[PDB]
Amino acid sequence: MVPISPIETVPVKLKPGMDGPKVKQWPLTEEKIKALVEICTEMEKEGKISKIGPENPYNTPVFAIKKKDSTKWRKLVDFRELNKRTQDFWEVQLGIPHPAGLKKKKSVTVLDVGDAYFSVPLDEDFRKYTAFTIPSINNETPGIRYQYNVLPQGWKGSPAIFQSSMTKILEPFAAQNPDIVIYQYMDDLYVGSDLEIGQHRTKIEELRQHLLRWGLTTPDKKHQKEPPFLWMGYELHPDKWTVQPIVLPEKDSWTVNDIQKLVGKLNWASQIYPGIKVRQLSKLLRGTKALTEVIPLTEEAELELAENREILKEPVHGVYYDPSKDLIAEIQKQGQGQWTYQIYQEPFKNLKTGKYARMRGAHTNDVKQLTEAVQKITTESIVIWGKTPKFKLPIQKETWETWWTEYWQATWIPEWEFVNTPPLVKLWYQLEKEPIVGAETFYVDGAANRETKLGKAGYVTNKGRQKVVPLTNTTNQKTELQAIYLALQDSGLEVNIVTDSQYALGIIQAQPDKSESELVNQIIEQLIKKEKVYLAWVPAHKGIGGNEQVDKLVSA
Amino acid sequence: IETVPVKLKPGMDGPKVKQWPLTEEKIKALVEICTEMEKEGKISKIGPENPYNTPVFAIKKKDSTKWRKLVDFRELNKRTQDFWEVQLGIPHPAGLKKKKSVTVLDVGDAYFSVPLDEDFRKYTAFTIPSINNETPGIRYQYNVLPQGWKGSPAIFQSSMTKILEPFKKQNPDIVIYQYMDDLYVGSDLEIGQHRTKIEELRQHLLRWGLTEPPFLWMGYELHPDKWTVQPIVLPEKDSWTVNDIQKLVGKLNWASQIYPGIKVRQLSKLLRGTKALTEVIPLTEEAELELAENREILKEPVHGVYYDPSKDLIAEIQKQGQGQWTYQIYQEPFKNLKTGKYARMRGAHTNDVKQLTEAVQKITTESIVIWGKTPKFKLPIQKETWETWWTEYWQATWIPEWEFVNTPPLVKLWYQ
Ligand SMILES: Cc1cc(/C=C/C#N)cc(C)c1Nc1ccnc(Nc2ccc(C#N)cc2)n1
Ligand SMILES: [Mg+2]
Repeated sequence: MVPISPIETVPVKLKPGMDGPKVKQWPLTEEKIKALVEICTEMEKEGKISKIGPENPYNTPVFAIKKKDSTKWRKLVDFRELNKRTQDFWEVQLGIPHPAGLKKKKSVTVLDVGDAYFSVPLDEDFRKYTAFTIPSINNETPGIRYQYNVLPQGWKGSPAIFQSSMTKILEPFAAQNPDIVIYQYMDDLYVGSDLEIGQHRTKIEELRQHLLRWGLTTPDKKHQKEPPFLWMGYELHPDKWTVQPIVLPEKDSWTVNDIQKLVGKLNWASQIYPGIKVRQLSKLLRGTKALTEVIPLTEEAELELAENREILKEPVHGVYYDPSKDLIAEIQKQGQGQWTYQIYQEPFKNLKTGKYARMRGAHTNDVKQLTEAVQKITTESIVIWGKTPKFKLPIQKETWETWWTEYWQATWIPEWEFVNTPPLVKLWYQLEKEPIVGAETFYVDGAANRETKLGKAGYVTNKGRQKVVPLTNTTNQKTELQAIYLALQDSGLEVNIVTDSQYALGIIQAQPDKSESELVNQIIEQLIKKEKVYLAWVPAHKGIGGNEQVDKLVSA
Repeated sequence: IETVPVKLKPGMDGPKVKQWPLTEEKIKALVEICTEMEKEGKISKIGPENPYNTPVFAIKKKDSTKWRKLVDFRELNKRTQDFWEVQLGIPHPAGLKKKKSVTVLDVGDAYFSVPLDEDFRKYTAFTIPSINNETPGIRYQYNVLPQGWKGSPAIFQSSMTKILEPFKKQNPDIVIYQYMDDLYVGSDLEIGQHRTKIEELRQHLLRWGLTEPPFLWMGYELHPDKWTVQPIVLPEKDSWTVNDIQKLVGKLNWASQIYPGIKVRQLSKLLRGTKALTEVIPLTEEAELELAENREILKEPVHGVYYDPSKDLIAEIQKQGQGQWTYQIYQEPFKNLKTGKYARMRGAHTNDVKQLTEAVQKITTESIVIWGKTPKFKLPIQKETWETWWTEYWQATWIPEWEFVNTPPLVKLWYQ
């Protein structure tokens, strides 16, 4: 006998204040019982479970299930209650590698370590909580009681403990063989390298010899799995990757559920198929969540879906990462708050693609959305490659300079260069810093009655120009914006506007180019047409001429 | 040598904070640092039965080329019991901010000489992530008092007081104040002399050590006695336009929320009618007098301002353009405890976010010197922009709390 190293046990606890499960065993048919007795006798022979005495008070139910199109039964120990009572564990798999961050490999070998799983012992002190009972034939003897000695399939801690145990064993092998990579998924190890095939095979044999130190055997007859691998919704090949086939169904009509699934598929596709769009389809899901409801596609949604079908008409693949090269990210504006991007190292060879959508909110502008997209891409790139790409952006350097130097918030975008591919992102208007000599001065105000919702908006000017308009179904805030709109409408190309509206200032000082409010959009449209606008704020009700006059006219 | 028992606050579990994404350079730095710390027994690898986590990153201190591990214990710090057992707490020294020179030392390496309560160690878990999550993150917990944990100076305090005693006895006029991993050492000596005292002090720590800290040698020099504040000032002009007077009335209206007796009646009267913004308006005698009375009011301190150590400090910052930043620290609105202005934002001429990060650090330093704690910042930045970048520019060993301002304040105008 050759001594083997034991696998270190992970100490396991129940949640604070919780005791183990005490769940009633269901009755079973005589046929099911005989089946479970046979199955458990074999598991016992294999060391997986041990018979226990009557003192243990815990229990978990066991079932017998018929393996479809077969005369063979399978056991199912239902650990749901134990799982609720078991502590939380560290879960290593939460963040999965993105294919675009992987490196090209010549060879990837798959080793089955499913048998190794049963050399990982369960913490002795915890075994008692895994007890289960096979009912006896005719209920005439005590049921046969067992507990587990190994990680039970279906128990909360098994995946984390199996993975951590394997990682600990594999660490030295990985550290001392830096020319390979090793990745565990389920019951398999994937071992990749760029070695000539003989050497790669030697490394695999050395890995098998290393694992034997813990008595872990792998199957001589080599795995059936070989590239390409279907993994986590992807296809991995030795020198390229893609998503598994994206098939958008034909339908005569679409329900909420159909559309949710469609957008899900498009979202998944967008990581390698450039230019995928989902705005108009996603708009259809607004507010409603009756999955069976039929939603008629708008003309806009039909167009979006047609454009996506064309994008998806044939396979697209990504390449893998070469750490010796820079990463480049290029972004395009698509319209309606949509943005698309590609990340590459060599021209025309994308590592991946993606998209960004405008955040929900009252007002926005293209420079802010571009900035947000840059941040999203930056963070994504740090995760996948550990570095920021150089950016190629559809905004002139002078536009960016004007924006950030004058914007009230701190803002930054990392190293980038202008790419002249329309539509370009621009600043649509720029307010004056100082009052305009020779331009007419408009004092604006609005007010509404909170009960009737009737109101008034208007202006008075230093030239004696005046206007008041009566309004219905309005509010103080809307009338304050309406007054500014009137002044813009009625003035020349250069204008000074004096308002007491803190609300209106808060909006305009945010520099929107688009708004959910039609009124704010009308104001933006006017600003775009002007040569010069100076917007001045004064406090209300303070005796300030001009302001005081118009306030009286609209509050009447 | 014997551990102090430590607990979390009643009904709270440990931190479970996600590790944020790290650059290749920071991961490489951390792997090297932690390999060494593990060999020295400061940290140990942990298994999957520990589900806790606190984020880690790496920085370079100001004027240094060596990477320093920085654990973001903000969540653990909130969750950890308070330490008043031996002392109710060490009364903050009001004299520190009055010294001609204060030097800040990183004394954090000292904490690693004291073991941490075995039952508390699990709550200090952290992860060194891998690029693209290709390999399992390397999981560790502390065996010794960690840098950045609020319990560390509290537990090490009896040891520090004994280490420093001979120095204090020999130099009774030096003010020494510990905050987290920082030691603040203040004197009124000529700088050359001051530095010599600082190095004397390092030697006490060094001598104790050999009975080598990577950053103790460094020294961040402050001169708090020269720190400058920002009263409210009104323009002095010979020619006032309608616009100028409007701006003045706005500013005075704002100031009237801070100072009782401010009046704008006579100034507002100047603008009677409906005038062009650029029209020049002569001040009347009545308006000049009201302005003068207002100027005088603004020379006096704000009434009813006091510091309550039981309340948070709040810091607001405004971007003023051209590299200039204004800020105010208060506990109650309109009751500023400090105001200030910076323009000297270092090595960040085309980077707003680096400037703001430097400003946050400076203000936090001022706050520690004056009150012995950090303020909660209201930052003029989108969350996503800040959270992407601040760690690239951070040089301090503590981290304050912050929130985001999304709507432009009018107040910017009044501090401009
Ligand atoms: C994450 C991962 C999943 C699988 C496999 C999961 C499954 N099923 C296999 C491996 C080896 C890895 N790990 C790494 C690490 C670095 N580069 C690579 N590159 C790489 C992997 C596979 C192919 C192929 N064909 C090409 C390159 N793989
Ligand atoms: Mg009014």
